[PDB]
Amino acid sequence: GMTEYKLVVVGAVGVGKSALTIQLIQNHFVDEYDPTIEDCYRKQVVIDGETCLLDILDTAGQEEYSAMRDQYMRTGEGFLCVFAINNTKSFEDIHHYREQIKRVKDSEDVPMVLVGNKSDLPSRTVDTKQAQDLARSYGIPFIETSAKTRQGVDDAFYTLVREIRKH
Ligand SMILES: Nc1nc2c(ncn2[C@@H]2O[C@H](COP(=O)(O)OP(=O)(O)O)[C@@H](O)[C@H]2O)c(=O)[nH]1
Ligand SMILES: C[C@]1(c2nc(-c3ccc(N)cc3)no2)CCCc2sc(N)c(C#N)c21
Ligand SMILES: *SCc1nc2ccccc2[nH]1
Ligand SMILES: [Mg+2]
Repeated sequence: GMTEYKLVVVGAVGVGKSALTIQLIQNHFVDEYDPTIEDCYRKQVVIDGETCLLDILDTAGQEEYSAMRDQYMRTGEGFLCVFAINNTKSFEDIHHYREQIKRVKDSEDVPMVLVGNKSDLPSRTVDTKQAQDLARSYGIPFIETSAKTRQGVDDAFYTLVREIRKH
């Protein structure tokens, strides 16, 4: 029976969650993609010699702490916590996203990967060392990515699948 992996891509609006997901599924960089549209994607892949189905939720829209929104995010098995390396607030917001995940999953060891997106941009404001240290404190991997060039994209999602398998 082919295993399905439910991944949820989270992070501040504009960090590149939609661009990262479309790059993984369709292998192209979409410049303009409505910031309010939330959608699901599927991709069958082989990871470490095992065929599996990725079911990815590309989150969007306003902040909502309803019983229903909490139960929907509770269905996620692994979370890609994305920030943009050229926006310090998106990086500081990561503390909030992790605490919300920890709260709804009622667990301190939820499969998760920290992702620094837009590594193609020269206007960096978040130091790789600062991100690596935050990831160490949480005990999770840190993958730098660029949805524009495809740097680290397969690596970000496949790393999250491996975190779920071990868990
Ligand atoms: N240079 C660069 N721009 C990116 C990258 N990823 C996303 N963008 C741009 O950042 C903006 C927001 O991307 P989007 O995927 O809509 O972000 P979301 O709100 O997190 O889904 C768009 O103009 C994208 O083209 C990246 O890795 N590099
Ligand atoms: C999706 C997510 C979340 N989104 C936000 C957020 C913050 C600010 C803005 N502007 C937009 C969204 N903070 O956490 C993370 C995963 C776990 C849960 S549980 C739940 N009810 C969530 C919601 N909403 C969440
Ligand atoms: S829209 C189908 C769907 N719902 C999800 C929740 C969490 C992770 C992936 C998902 N896909
Ligand atoms: Mg989006």
